[PDB]
Amino acid sequence: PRTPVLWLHGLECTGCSESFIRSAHPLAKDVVLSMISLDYDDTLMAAAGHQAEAILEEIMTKYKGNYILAVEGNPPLNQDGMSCIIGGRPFIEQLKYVAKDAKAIISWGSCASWGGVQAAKPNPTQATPVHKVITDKPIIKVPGCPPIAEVMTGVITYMLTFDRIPELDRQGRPKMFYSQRIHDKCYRRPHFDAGQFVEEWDDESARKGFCLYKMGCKGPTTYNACSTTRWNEGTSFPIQSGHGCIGCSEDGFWDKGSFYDRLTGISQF
Amino acid sequence: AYATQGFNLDDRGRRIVVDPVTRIEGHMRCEVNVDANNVIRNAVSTGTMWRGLEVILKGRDPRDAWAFVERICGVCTGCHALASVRAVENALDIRIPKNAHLIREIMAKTLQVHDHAVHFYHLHALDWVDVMSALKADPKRTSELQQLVSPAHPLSSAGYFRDIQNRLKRFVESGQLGPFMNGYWGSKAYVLPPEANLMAVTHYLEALDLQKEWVKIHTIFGGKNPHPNYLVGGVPCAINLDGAASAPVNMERLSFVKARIDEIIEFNKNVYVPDVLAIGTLYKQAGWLYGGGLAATNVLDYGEYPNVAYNKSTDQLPGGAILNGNWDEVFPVDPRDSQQVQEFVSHSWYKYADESVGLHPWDGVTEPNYVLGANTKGTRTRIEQIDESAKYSWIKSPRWRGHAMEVGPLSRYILAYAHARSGNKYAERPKEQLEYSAQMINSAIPKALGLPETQYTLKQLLPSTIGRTLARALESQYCGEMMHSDWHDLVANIRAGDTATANVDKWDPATWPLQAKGVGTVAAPRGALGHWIRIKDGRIENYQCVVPTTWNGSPRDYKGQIGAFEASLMNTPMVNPEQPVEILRTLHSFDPCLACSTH
Ligand code: SF4
Ligand code: SF4
Ligand code: F3S
Ligand SMILES: [Cl-]
Ligand SMILES: [Cl-]
Ligand SMILES: [Cl-]
Ligand SMILES: [Mg+2]
Repeated sequence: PRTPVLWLHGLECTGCSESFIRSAHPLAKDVVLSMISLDYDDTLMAAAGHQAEAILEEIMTKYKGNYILAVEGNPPLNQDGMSCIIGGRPFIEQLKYVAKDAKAIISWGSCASWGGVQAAKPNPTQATPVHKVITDKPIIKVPGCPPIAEVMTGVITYMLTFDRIPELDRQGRPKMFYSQRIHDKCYRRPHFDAGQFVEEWDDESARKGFCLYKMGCKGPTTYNACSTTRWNEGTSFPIQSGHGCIGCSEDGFWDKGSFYDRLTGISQF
Repeated sequence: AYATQGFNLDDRGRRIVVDPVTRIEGHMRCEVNVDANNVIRNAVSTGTMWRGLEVILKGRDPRDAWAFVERICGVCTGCHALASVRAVENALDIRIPKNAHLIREIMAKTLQVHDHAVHFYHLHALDWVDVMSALKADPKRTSELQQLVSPAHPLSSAGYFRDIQNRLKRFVESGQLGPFMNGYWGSKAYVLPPEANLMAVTHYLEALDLQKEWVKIHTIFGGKNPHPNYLVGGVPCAINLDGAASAPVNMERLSFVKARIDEIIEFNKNVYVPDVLAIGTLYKQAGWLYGGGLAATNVLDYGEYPNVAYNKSTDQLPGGAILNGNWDEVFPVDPRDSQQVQEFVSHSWYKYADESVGLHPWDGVTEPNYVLGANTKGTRTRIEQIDESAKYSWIKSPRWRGHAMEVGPLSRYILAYAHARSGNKYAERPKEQLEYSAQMINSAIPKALGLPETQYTLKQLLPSTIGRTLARALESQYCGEMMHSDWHDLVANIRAGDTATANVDKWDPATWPLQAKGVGTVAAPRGALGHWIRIKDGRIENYQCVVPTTWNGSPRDYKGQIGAFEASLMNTPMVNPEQPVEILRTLHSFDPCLACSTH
């Protein structure tokens, strides 16, 4: 009845797991108790050590080609893979083992999707995104650092209801959540259109909610649901609270210059 | 075998491996040896992940650092951002405005509450609570237990407990146990009656739903949770009480924050603190006072929450260092002093020129060196038994003046208690909480449940896994109370006409000295956090983090001295050496964050 989810953790900060449990519609409680069977998840699971590891074999056998593999974080290729050790073995071995019989694979967040902060220059561990390691399975990327809670649960809900991965863009992201740039529906857009910008923090323009483009806002080049769905049950989003988007859902955003350096070619947008 | 810090380490007994350690943040391996009677006589803490944030930061703009280091951890989300902006501000001689100070304090205290409460219910509780036992509880008796434990909590009727029990039952009867699969249920290490188990499980579910509300405070001030935005020089959430709706912060947003704070205060007072007091009492009655480790001797915190900004003498969680269990003498701790905080790598997977010394973090070095000792069982990529005589962790070994210290809420509460005894009036509330808690645990809760009264002192009760768990709950309550006052002060300051949120005088790097160094400290949820930065020609020259779980989860130093995790596990009986119930209960009492510990 309830589809198993094996939720693996590589090199990560656990922010994607945290975002997940903030979901209001649906409640994470209802997802765990009534929608999925969350059978492996280091953050919440009762079993440890040998007892935890033994669950993976059991679910993979009983639900072969009928469980979802969810991945938070990524595998390092340097240090012989032992900059991320699980059961005395490299994480990449667990990832490959669990991936082989999964119905579908979810790359949660920017780390799993693209590399994340650990893959920013000079990438000491050679952290590598999931889709560059697992090349023979269907993968949905749900980028963002972390993704919006309702986007994460929205993906799960679609997959459970329809037993399909939703339509993806060229980069493997769900169009139902990543089709718009932040700048498209950002409530500060009328200020941008009128050339009304913040130039220094807490200037008169900032107190009037003027556009954050000149303070480095990467909304014009960033695809996410932040300006519409917003964060923590539609409470706010980075721009509403006064900081420009830093581009956190985009591939390699950490190495696209200072967060406070403005985009060039304002005519473009 | 050898003796250190009063502990007699012996690795001749039966070896037990726990990998992965679950219900923590990140990746840890733990190994112990047990004697002929299943008592732990050796313990080995291995951080099993590394990302290299310190290396990644080199050459970047100090103003961008907070966002990188924030991603050290999404559990203690924002505490690294706070340490970073403080460190940059310290380096550049930047004083933030009063409203920025108060908003940061409110965000910090919100994190404390959220992190503490989620930890206890969703990570820690299954070490104390048997979920399968809850299925056998009488709903009526559970209702009666609830009324005794916390009279003011409105969700107490038998029908409500029956409803929760049935959903649990149906869930279990489905055959898909999810997070409860292969648990250690029915172990004699569990001592709670069914009614207490059902009460606790019910609160586990309540807290899962409620935790998402508390973080909306972060969302208002910082745009999002996890990973709210910070700013060198202040906060980005500009204020316009009155075109009010166009500014990030107006009166309606502040009223919303206050509503969330009031809810937090209710939860801590009615659900969290009473549950911990009740569970603690029952495990105390069972005689389970193990896990004290270094808390019995050596504790440290930098000190935090000055009621007057930039004046550490007014810290509401006053810090310092205690040695040798002498609570009559608190040594001052200076994060700038090269002879105080130092990190060794003798038993860590890093290299120094000379590994017989510890480096202060302004002189810190992070060069990986993954190599396993000669007595390892298994191979480089398939470890069966780690060799703790050599390098065995991605965690560095921080020490204070060479001493191994425990950090965290318990450390802060012991320090606060010591400070209060010495005449520090800023520590009176934590002292009151501790004395109240001792009386509840020793007398009031036993009387109410028909158990014999005990006479444990705070000095006996606090250095224990129970005590460590208690201090976390009390700290959560205190942080909720403090941010309630911070809110009033913020609103009052704005109404007096001060709307300033950022000092931008030194935002442009053309205004900076060509070199500088700074340090930022934070009383993070898990203990003492510091970021040390060196700036050169507008760029990061060095950036070193020493994080709370780096202290607590430390492997051994050059002298072979053990860290808090390893000491806490020592001399603990296991009911069944193949079920890590006691290892997990004690490790989890530190709230390990392994991504933090290694960064
Ligand atoms: S994407 Fe961001 S938030 Fe998620 S698990 Fe990576 S660093 Fe943390
Ligand atoms: S630049 Fe940023 S703040 Fe300005 S309208 Fe576009 S997304 Fe909004
Ligand atoms: S920083 Fe990230 S959370 Fe949204 S507003 Fe920009 S994509
Ligand atoms: Cl990335
Ligand atoms: Cl670019
Ligand atoms: Cl501050
Ligand atoms: Mg460090």
